Amino acid sequence: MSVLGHYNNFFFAAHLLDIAMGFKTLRTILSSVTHNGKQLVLTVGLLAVVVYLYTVVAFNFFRKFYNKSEDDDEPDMKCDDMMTCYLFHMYVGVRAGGGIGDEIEDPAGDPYEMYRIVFDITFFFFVIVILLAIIQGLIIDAFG
Amino acid sequence: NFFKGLEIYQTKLLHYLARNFYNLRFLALFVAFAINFILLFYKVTEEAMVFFVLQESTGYMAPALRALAIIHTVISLVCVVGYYCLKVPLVVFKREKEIARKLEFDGLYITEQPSEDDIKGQWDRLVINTPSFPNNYWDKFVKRKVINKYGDLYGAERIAELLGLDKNALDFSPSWLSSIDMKYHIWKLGVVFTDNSFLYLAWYTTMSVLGHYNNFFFAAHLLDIAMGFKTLRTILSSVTHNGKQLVLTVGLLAVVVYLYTVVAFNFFRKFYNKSEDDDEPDMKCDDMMTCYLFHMYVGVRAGGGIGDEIEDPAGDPYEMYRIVFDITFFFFVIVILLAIIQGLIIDAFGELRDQQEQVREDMETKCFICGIGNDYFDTTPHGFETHTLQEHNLANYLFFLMYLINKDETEHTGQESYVWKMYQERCWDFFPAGDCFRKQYEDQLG
Amino acid sequence: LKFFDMFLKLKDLTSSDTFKEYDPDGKGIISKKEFQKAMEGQKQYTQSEIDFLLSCAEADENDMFNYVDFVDRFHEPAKDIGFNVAVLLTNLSEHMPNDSRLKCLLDPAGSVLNYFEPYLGRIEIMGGAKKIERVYFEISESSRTQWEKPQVKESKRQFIFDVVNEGGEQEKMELFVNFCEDTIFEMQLASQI
Ligand SMILES: Nc1ncnc2c1ncn2[C@@H]1O[C@H](COP(=O)(O)OP(=O)(O)OP(=O)(O)O)[C@@H](O)[C@H]1O
Ligand SMILES: Cn1c(=O)c2c(ncn2C)n(C)c1=O
Ligand SMILES: [Ca+2]
Ligand SMILES: [Zn+2]
Repeated sequence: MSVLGHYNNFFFAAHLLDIAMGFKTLRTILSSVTHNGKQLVLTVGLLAVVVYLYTVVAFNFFRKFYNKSEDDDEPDMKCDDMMTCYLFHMYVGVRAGGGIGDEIEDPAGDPYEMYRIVFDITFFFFVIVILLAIIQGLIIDAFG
Repeated sequence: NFFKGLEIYQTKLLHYLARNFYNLRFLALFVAFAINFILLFYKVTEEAMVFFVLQESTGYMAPALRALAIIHTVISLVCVVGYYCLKVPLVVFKREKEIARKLEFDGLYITEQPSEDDIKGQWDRLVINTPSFPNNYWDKFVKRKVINKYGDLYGAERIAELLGLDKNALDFSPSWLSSIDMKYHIWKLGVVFTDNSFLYLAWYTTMSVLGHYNNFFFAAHLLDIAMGFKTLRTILSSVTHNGKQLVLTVGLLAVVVYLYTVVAFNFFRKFYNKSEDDDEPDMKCDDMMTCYLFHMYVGVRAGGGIGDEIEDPAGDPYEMYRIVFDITFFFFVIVILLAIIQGLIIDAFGELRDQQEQVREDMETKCFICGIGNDYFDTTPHGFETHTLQEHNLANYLFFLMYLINKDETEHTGQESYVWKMYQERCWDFFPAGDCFRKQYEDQLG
Repeated sequence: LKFFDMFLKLKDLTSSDTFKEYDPDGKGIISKKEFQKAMEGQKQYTQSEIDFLLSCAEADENDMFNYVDFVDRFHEPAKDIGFNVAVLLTNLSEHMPNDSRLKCLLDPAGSVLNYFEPYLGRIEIMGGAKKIERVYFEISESSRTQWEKPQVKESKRQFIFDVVNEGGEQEKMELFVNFCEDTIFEMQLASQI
């Protein structure tokens, strides 16, 4: 990386990470990531599988609520494809504070209002509250 | 000899299926993953009407999906059959063993009667009268023991009627409809269908069959990964580990949100207009069910509570009441109850993992048989390993039991005869509890 | 002990890949000279043992004998009867641990006692005289083979976790005996399958 830094100076940024290899605390923090690596990989796989099941349900039934376009001329439907919907759920939904119900259309006054409510609340509980907390704990507990 | 020689081929097929149950399970998991990978390429096209089309250019994905669906159904069926030929016999064996023990040593259906609460005894009542009982349990003379033990006080004829034993056969001095014991097979089906693993396999196969009606049902098979890895099974078990406490806590959350709904419906109704257009106001708290749903759905998932999702109380006579309302909703619901609900699951996960690690540590620091810690045996090099591999090894006790069973009683030595008598009487005083050869002869042996 | 050791090494030596090289056809027949050369190449039999084994072998007019039948005739009875001698010597060694004559007698028997280590099972039981006693018995190879099966190991793991975590100190042995009965049935079923 030092030699590459002559090709482009910003490669020298990669040397800042040497501080994590020089202090015991930062080495412990780095080791805490891989301390529970197998469990962490399995948990992230379970999260991906659960979000895939939610994607399947939303692609079959709740497709009208995934229009992310303000202009009526050009609708940006996010769930007319399975890969687009899966990416939306994994990227926008998982990082959202309240789940996927925060990032899609309000179900009020619709025949699927109760199914949509159950969908959103279960996404919030299983994914946001349970699985993300477990993934975070697998690293914080390893550090401890 | 056709129609009679086919039995060998059928038995070979059944043994092959039973011998590769786990391999078939792994193969089914792989096939389900492939099917769902193919399903990720679906898309919906109007060219009103919506048609699901597999957006691919190679053109081989639809035939591959059909082939994989058929393969998956076949694999699931063979997995069910292989389970029926590998693990069901053990389940029936355990059930018959417990039934026979209850008959002989408790008078479950003669001296006493099963409780009305438990369904096991009620269902088991169907088998004792059968001729095939016990089919897997080794002891084929349990009925005669029961009759000889209870006829004097309860009448041999009545016992023979209860156990379905012929009187002439009882006093003996030493067409397909009738041939098949339909009662025993109904009992066996009831025993199998209440087995958790067989139920899971049946559900798996049912979803495989439904996947031909609609391909997306194959997605339900991905959850098999949670039943295949220990970590994911622990995560699933952590949900129901504290199930009663979890249900009570969610009930308390619902009750508290109901109280907040009542307060907001009586007093703070002007702040629940969720419509930007003045022409059509979307009031969310002019009804109690609408307001309750709003508070439970929008409010609980909101980061700051319900004050985030309703009108600002500034410059209003109820500004301070509204502030107290919002802050208390944030504290009691968002901060306290949600955190407790989450902890009831995360702590259960941690507790289950701790129990597993503690079992592993207990096995590595104590002897399963005598219970003496490894500190005593570690005074010598590899003392604990030698003790638990040569002196007290549970596999050796299992092999000793097999040795006693397969040896003639006339050939039993003094020690074998002693242990066999204690086993027949079911007295477990011959296991070394808290003692060993080393402690017994510590001076002489060295 | 020399008789037993000589006829217990025979199964190992005749089944060696070197012996298969010495009999490429694999018809179960070999000349006396080639059998002697194989025994010499193994380097486990002395000259007296080789001469004795050749004298035992019933050769043909062509100086050939079916070594498979030779081994079947001599190895099986030795494997059946030498276990008792092994158990006797093990019993004496363990109950006379500070004896010199016993060790000088056991030294010739090392190659016999080492053959029956897999087949010799030891347990300890609280005997009738209110003292712990050691019990020696025989273990069949099929028992180990079935004990190593995947389903049996699964059952053992489940039992160990259940009993240690929640079984309790009391009733642990009743549960263990029930597990033993269930596992004997499982091993019989696995042998059938
Ligand atoms: N009575 C005993 N018999 C056998 N092992 C014992 C006994 N008491 C303690 N142990 C210890 O149990 C450990 C063996 O674990 P266990 O019996 O669960 O099977 P395992 O060989 O570890 O498992 P697996 O073969 O499935 O990987 C060893 O450390 C042994 O020291
Ligand atoms: C005769 N016998 C068996 O045949 C048997 C058994 N446990 C399993 N089997 C098969 N026991 C305890 C037994 O005494
Ligand atoms: Ca006798
Ligand atoms: Zn012990």
